[PDB]
Amino acid sequence: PTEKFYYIYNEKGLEVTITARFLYGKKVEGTAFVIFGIQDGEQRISLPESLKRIPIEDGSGEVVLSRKVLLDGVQRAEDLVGKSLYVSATVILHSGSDMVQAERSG
Amino acid sequence: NEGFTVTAEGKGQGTLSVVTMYHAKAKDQLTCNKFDLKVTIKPAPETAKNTMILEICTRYRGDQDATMSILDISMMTGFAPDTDDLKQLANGVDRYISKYELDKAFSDRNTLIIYLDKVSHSEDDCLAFKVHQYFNVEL
Amino acid sequence: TSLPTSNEYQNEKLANELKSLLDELNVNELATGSLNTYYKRTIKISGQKAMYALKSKDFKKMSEAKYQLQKIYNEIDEALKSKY
Repeated sequence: PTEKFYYIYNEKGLEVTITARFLYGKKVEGTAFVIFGIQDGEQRISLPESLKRIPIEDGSGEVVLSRKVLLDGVQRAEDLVGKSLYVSATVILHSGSDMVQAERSG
Repeated sequence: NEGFTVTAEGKGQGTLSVVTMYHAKAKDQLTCNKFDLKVTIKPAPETAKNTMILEICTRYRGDQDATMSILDISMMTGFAPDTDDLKQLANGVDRYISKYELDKAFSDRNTLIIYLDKVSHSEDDCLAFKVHQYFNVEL
Repeated sequence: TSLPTSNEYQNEKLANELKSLLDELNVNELATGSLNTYYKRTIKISGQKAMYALKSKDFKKMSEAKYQLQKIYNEIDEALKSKY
């Protein structure tokens, strides 16, 4: 994520970058499936309306979680303060041969 | 797996739990379950290469319409998907084919990936595209 | 007649792709008349490499020259957009 946190009053939203490269360093070409969610101590609440499918060119990808969808995920912005967000990406090569699942939490 | 006997002695109270671990016989339980799939290959209406038609039908064995799935296709050595047909399936909603897969030309596209936004659980979502033979080979 | 074979397709496709660039060679070569000496020097050299590779029908040289000739073309295309 661009920031190691998230500002509740940030219009832009939570910007996340998906970087994928082969073990030998070379860049990766494929398609990634990224989703979000909120954590509360030990409980996690997935956000189905945040599921994105962005292409991965030059071994890089760009995904954004609009504040609109985030707030709509619950039912008092000042309340979400203290909680945490977690990103779950899933890249698949254009050959459909290999598949990797990453995750940033906290 | 043996049949043995245990003998305790002395004061105190304890517990004895014995558990076995093995490979049970699965009654050939559906190895797919959650995705019905029927693939058909038919000749094309002449009008003398071989250009055939590949039809794919699938359905989710769940209560809810499965979310975003993937279609991994492998051509028959010497067959490339029709470019025009791919554009049609791509422009259509609920379906997606990366630009990277598009401009591969007839030369090299033995492996195809058709991303689906959803698959019905009631009936079957079927699609079809044309394929031509550019590489003659026996077997 | 039926169909081509192993080296029968890829070796022909590369030949056609290499020929397509060779046709508009005079077009790009003459387009460097107003550009710098670099473009005029790079295209006159990358020009032969594509021709000699074509007649030889060598898969290696044809490909080696295809991108050799394709690169210079793109470098010329961009060299013109700064001039409108």
